[PDB]
Amino acid sequence: TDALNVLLIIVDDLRPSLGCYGDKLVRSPNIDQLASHSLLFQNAFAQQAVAAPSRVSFLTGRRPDTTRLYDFNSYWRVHAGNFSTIPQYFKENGYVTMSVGKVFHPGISSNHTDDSPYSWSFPPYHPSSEKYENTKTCRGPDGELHANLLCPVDVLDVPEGTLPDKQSTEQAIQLLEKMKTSASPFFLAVGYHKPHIPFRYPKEFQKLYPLENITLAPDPEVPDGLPPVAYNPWMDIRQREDVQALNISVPYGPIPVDFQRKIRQSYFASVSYLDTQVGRLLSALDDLQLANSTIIAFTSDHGWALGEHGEWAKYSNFDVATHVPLIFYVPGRTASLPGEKLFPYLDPFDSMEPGRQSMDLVELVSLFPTLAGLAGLQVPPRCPVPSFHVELCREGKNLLKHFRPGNPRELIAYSQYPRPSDIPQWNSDKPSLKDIKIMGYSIRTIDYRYTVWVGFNPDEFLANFSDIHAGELYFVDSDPLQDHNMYNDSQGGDLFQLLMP
Ligand SMILES: *[C@@H]1O[C@H](CO[C@@H]2O[C@@H](C)[C@@H](O)[C@@H](O)[C@@H]2O)[C@@H](O[C@@H]2O[C@H](CO)[C@@H](O)[C@H](O)[C@H]2NC(C)=O)[C@H](O)[C@H]1NC(C)=O
Ligand SMILES: *[C@@H]1O[C@H](CO[C@@H]2O[C@@H](C)[C@@H](O)[C@@H](O)[C@@H]2O)[C@@H](O[C@@H]2O[C@H](CO)[C@@H](O)[C@H](O)[C@H]2NC(C)=O)[C@H](O)[C@H]1NC(C)=O
Ligand SMILES: *[C@@H]1O[C@H](CO)[C@@H](O[C@@H]2O[C@H](CO)[C@@H](O)[C@H](O)[C@H]2NC(C)=O)[C@H](O)[C@H]1NC(C)=O
Ligand SMILES: *[C@@H]1O[C@H](CO)[C@@H](O[C@@H]2O[C@H](CO)[C@@H](O)[C@H](O)[C@H]2NC(C)=O)[C@H](O)[C@H]1NC(C)=O
Ligand SMILES: *[C@@H]1O[C@H](CO)[C@@H](O[C@@H]2O[C@H](CO)[C@@H](O)[C@H](O)[C@H]2NC(C)=O)[C@H](O)[C@H]1NC(C)=O
Ligand SMILES: *[C@@H]1O[C@H](CO)[C@@H](O)[C@H](O)[C@H]1NC(C)=O
Ligand SMILES: *[C@@H]1O[C@H](CO)[C@@H](O)[C@H](O)[C@H]1NC(C)=O
Ligand SMILES: [Ca+2]
Repeated sequence: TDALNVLLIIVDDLRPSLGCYGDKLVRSPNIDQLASHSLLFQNAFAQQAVAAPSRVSFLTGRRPDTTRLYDFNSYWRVHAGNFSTIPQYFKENGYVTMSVGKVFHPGISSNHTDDSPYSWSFPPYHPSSEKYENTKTCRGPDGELHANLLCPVDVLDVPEGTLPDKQSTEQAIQLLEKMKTSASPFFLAVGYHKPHIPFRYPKEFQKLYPLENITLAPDPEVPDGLPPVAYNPWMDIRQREDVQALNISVPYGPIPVDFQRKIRQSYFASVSYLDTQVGRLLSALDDLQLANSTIIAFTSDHGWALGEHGEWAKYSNFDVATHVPLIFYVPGRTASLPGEKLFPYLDPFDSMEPGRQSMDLVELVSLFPTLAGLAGLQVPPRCPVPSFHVELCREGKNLLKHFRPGNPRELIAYSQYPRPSDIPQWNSDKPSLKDIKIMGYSIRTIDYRYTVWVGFNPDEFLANFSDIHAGELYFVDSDPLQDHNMYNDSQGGDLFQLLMP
């Protein structure tokens, strides 16, 4: 009798544009193969659609209003409370905990040390080639180097001749080989960068998605019923040279159709590129015969809009920005134990069945208790309200029962996002704490998304639910794309019904 290892794979800005989530265009065979042996959650949502608030949230198992981290300019242990993290908890329980790539968000939000010395057994590994993503590293048709958003590259014509996710993969495999020697179990966090911008990927993956067979988003127009407060102006992508040359109007655009299809091409290519890296990682796991002793959790920190509602990037409460993939492989539980190989590398350039599936509405803040339980450790207790004074507790439910009384909150996935004003402006994507004046709280059920943009006081961290600036109500059955806001024609009977037993 032993304890199970954990391989946690986190992808930056990955929406569920994957074969195992019903996307019949994107080629993600290795992830689909992971899913075929796993439990796939169809309705998983991040608590805030931006890197640091989301990552600090689900790494401490607390919600953004407990971490009080809505930007990326505060360290929770000083700002809110000495909240313990997932890897810290495993390390305290005899695990060797290791971080590769972007797990914590770098900078102050992790105290510049990836939350050292609490979380990791040794200083995390960050791939060196990441620092060239936003340099003049994209060779154009006329032979010059540019800092382009769409950046298909020959690996032999970039600095250091590699890419950050290839480095992360290589280093993760080596650590797995080392741990096969150790007597202790491992908790390995691998944080992949793509499809986060820029779209710098091996140019061969671009051939998988010819532009002729690329369509726009189903709802590329900005909906009439979308209140301006809920619109994000996607300012970060406007700084890239190729984007800047199009002279796209601020803040509503639109992006020229041809470039919209090119963005989707490069995003899909980056996903397939990501998929091969995951393939290499999982295939190495198989060769080392760790498949029968290692939990694999695969998810993302938030989504990314590709023209839906005239939006791009995250910084939103729409499903496209909050809906994330979430897959759990549990040896001998989600699939039969394996010289059998479960994750052989699959080549997307070669032209499966859905594994277990769950439609329950779940939240990234439930990641902490789930992994702790699945690994055989003690599940931290539920948090009180507030829990600033508590170091180890969880505000989300454990999903372990789901692998074989109706509280209304078990029917909800919560999301939120701040705004500095009602009209989209320069900092509406990523407002700093002092500049936050509105907080958009969103409720997502199997039936609808209900959002209210309410007055917010950043000095007291106080929401005023009597100062509603605007509201949104989208119905899954009739309006899955969320194009027809029904909040003005509503009275609140949907919330009442949810409360009534
Ligand atoms: C913040 O907490 C860390 C670690 O918290 C540990 O885990 C919690 C679940 C709870 O059981 C705590 O009592 C545990 O200590 C603190 O780090 C410890 O600090 C003490 C002395 O300060 C030291 O002797 C221990 O070795 C440290 N352990 C670890 C794992 O780092 C830290 O001090 C706390 N910081 C503040 C400001 O309270
Ligand atoms: C919390 O909000 C209430 C209500 O907000 C008011 O109504 C909104 C629709 C919008 O018009 C806001 O600008 C309004 O303030 C606040 O209640 C108001 O309080 C002020 C000062 O005490 C008073 O002059 C107003 O008459 C009140 N309005 C109502 C409708 O009661 C309340 O002050 C807010 N609380 C905090 C802590 O900011
Ligand atoms: C976050 O890290 C910084 C630096 O690593 C800590 O600030 C100082 O760090 C040095 C270590 O080089 C210590 O000797 C000092 O005592 C630290 N100063 C203070 C005021 O603590 C900082 O403390 C860390 N934050 C937390 C919450 O532990
Ligand atoms: C929902 O109703 C609100 C108010 O009932 C609308 O907001 C108003 O818009 C008019 C312009 O048509 C402004 O003059 C008012 O000042 C606004 N009201 C407030 C309180 O600011 C809103 O446009 C409606 N939305 C939809 C989709 O019908
Ligand atoms: C997982 O499977 C591998 C091979 O599929 C098992 O490898 C054995 O490991 C034990 C000690 O861990 C060795 O004594 C054996 O020689 C290995 N090979 C075989 C064929 O048994 C491994 O034990 C399995 N892990 C668990 C927890 O059962
Ligand atoms: C688009 O897909 C169809 C279906 O396989 C294929 O025949 C066609 O060649 C594709 N488009 C291009 C430009 O190759
Ligand atoms: C961008 O467009 C505006 C009006 O649409 C025009 O005035 C301006 O000169 C354009 N800039 C460039 C660099 O073409
Ligand atoms: Ca992100």
